[PDB]
Amino acid sequence: SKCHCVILNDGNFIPVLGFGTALPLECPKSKAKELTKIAIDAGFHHFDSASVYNTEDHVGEAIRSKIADGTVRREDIFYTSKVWCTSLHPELVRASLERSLQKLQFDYVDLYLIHYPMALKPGEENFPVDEHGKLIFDRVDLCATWEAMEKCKDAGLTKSIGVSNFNYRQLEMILNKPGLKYKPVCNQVECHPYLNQMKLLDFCKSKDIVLVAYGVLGWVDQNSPVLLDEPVLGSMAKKYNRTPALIALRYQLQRGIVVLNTSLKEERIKENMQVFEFQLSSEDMKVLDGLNRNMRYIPAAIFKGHPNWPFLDEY
Repeated sequence: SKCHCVILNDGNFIPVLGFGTALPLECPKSKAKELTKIAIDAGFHHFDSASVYNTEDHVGEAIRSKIADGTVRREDIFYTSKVWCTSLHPELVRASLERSLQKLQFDYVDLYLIHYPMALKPGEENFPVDEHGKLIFDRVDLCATWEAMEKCKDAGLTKSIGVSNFNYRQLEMILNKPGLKYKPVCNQVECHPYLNQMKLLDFCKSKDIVLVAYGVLGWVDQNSPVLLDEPVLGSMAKKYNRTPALIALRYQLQRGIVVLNTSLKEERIKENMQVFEFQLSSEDMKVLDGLNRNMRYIPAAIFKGHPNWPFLDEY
């Protein structure tokens, strides 16, 4: 339990820097094993996975390996999973979490999220499509998923519950539910200097909810200027002799935001702990606040026509 940590509203602690375990589609899923071992040797305790990545076997094998040989204990690991759009029906939530625990060979996850606020046809295929390649959308009472999330916590299957990719109104719906037992501890969303999420952040904090960031570092499209090509991150990196990456990471930390980051490169994975080594100044923080340009690199476009698509409201 030794940590660079913030407390969540149910009294559990999460490491403020975590390792994402979704892979490039061109990687063998086994790559998440190797990367997890590397991230563990680098000093990472927080691992972020979901049913849908198809990486949870490999990550658990990585972690169990490093428990066996005594690098870490289970209690030193903060592990996150998420229920996928296809299992949001209340009966389907715990069944999917129990499956995940089978794949990991765990007793529990530390955190369990609703991945999106959008249901798809059950069950086995993660992207159920019809004749013309369009997702088959489903209906569910999210308040009922939540109740089901809530029972998973009571059963000891997960230590905390939260959500991901909710807008503030979808968050509201949960918080105003009659008979609510547990608030989401977090809302995990895309967050970076180009999409700094200040209004959602401000709303979460007002409701005792932690913001957890991903997409933290952001042919014509592919090769046009990128988030880390950003001139101000470039100069602040040199001004600090850190990387542009490490500026954007530290930006988030000084804002009380939990950061997830990933990389295929070990040297890259190790550099993340540098985020603990320096500090940005009040003025650099305010300059960095000025980069916000409503740039959403991860809009989930195939879901765009779903009634519950989170990315329409302002925040």
